[PDB]
Amino acid sequence: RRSISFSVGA
Amino acid sequence: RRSISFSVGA
Amino acid sequence: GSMGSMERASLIQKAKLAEQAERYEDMAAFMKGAVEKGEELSCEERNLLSVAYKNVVGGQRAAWRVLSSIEQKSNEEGSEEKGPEVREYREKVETELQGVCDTVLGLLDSHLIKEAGDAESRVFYLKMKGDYYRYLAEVATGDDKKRIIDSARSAYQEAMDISKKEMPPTNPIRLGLALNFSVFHYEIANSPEEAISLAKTTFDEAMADLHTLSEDSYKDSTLIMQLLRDNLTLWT
Amino acid sequence: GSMGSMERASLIQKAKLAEQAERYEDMAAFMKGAVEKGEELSCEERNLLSVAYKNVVGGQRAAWRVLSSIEQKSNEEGSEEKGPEVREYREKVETELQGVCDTVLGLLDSHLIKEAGDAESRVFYLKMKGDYYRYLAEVATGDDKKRIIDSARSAYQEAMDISKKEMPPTNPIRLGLALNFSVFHYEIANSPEEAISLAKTTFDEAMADLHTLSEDSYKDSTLIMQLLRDNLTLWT
Ligand SMILES: [Ca+2]
Ligand SMILES: [Ca+2]
Ligand SMILES: [Ca+2]
Ligand SMILES: [Ca+2]
Ligand SMILES: [Cl-]
Ligand SMILES: [Cl-]
Ligand SMILES: [Mg+2]
Ligand SMILES: [Mg+2]
Ligand SMILES: [Mg+2]
Ligand SMILES: [Mg+2]
Ligand SMILES: [Mg+2]
Ligand SMILES: [Mg+2]
Repeated sequence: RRSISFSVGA
Repeated sequence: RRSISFSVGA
Repeated sequence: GSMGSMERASLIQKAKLAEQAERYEDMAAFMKGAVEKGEELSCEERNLLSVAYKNVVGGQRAAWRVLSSIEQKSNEEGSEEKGPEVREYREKVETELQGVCDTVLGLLDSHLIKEAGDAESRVFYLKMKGDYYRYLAEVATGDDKKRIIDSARSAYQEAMDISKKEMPPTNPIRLGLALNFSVFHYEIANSPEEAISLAKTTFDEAMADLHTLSEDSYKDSTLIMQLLRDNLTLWT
Repeated sequence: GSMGSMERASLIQKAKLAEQAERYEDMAAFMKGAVEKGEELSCEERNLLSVAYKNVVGGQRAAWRVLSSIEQKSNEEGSEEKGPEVREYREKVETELQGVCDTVLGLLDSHLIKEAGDAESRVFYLKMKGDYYRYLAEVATGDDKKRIIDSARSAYQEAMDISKKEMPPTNPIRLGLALNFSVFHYEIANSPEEAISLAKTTFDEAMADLHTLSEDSYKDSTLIMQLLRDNLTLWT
């Protein structure tokens, strides 16, 4: 599975 | 709820 | 047009790739290009055309409904007595939706329907004509609305007449046509009793013909029958 | 450009409508128009810009990965020794993706970063610069690849240095930056140990500062901390 990134909100 | 329509496949 | 330099077979291949990639605007553009080669479409190719444009117009319809809802509240007794922006953006989305419908209807008229002689192809295209006039009717006001509704009705009716003469009651295209014409009656034509009657007759006539079918055909037909039942449950 | 005749406030309003309608390409176009008015963006407006382009580029990345996978199989030992179509369509999607990234990077360079003096705005924009160079790096070959990677690294590093000086360890922008820089290390820079180290230090330093926070701030910070933990679980 690819890694999880984040911007602003889910 | 709106009515369900159909084309080709789900 | 833009796809004029690409081989027909390549357009079809790329439409299938676009479907896999969930690139439905690309898919529709490839399929429009394929239609514009001038040759008839196979069963598989008709299905690709329908899937592409169903997904494009589906996103536009969903957006339009969101924006229309917001617009109705903003012109309720005492809501955001605000500016023109909601209406303007709803109108933008509406015009784009109408343009997609007009594109599909134009492909049907130039020249898919006129060259379609087998019942499967002709019913498929006439159903599609009814569907895209129905989508136009969902957003219509002004002087031609009644006329848009009658265009949808007329296309569905010609499809129905052919399907009843030429197809068994379990044929998936016949079933999907009847389903969508029943939705037209309920949601567009203010004819819920006609909708209910058509759904029930369609369901019952299909049930009586299931015994003739293979396991795979049975699965296909019963899936659409369940949609008829789902509407009947909503409507009754 | 195209949005030059629309009021700034109207562009912002329509961006919010587009978000509600899940019209992310429209949303991005409205927000580009707002940036091009030349004024700085508020916190809320920066968030709208990011949401719009994250969704646009996200669809393109997902499509690219599907098509790249199909392309790898077709050039495996003995698969579809077929035609140029898969490569051509992957290349089409790739070029569109690169164009979106270049657009975002262009907005950052003209002139969002240079006018951003507060830590919240400057870190936000530098993080975004790192992110969009990272998306370029995901698809890069050819002579400038190393250079794309170093551009991402440099932007993230400047953001990190500011965030550590100027923000508490629970600040959501600081946390999201550290999360994304750790993804860069793991997925782009072939540095899994650095990724793991950064995620763990970030998590632990945030945990030690939670006691300072309100209930709402606590919720915001812990949500992002859980993403760090989710990656650590995948990576270890
Ligand atoms: Ca014919
Ligand atoms: Ca027959
Ligand atoms: Ca400033
Ligand atoms: Ca500070
Ligand atoms: Cl507009
Ligand atoms: Cl292509
Ligand atoms: Mg064309
Ligand atoms: Mg040819
Ligand atoms: Mg209108
Ligand atoms: Mg512009
Ligand atoms: Mg002004
Ligand atoms: Mg390329």
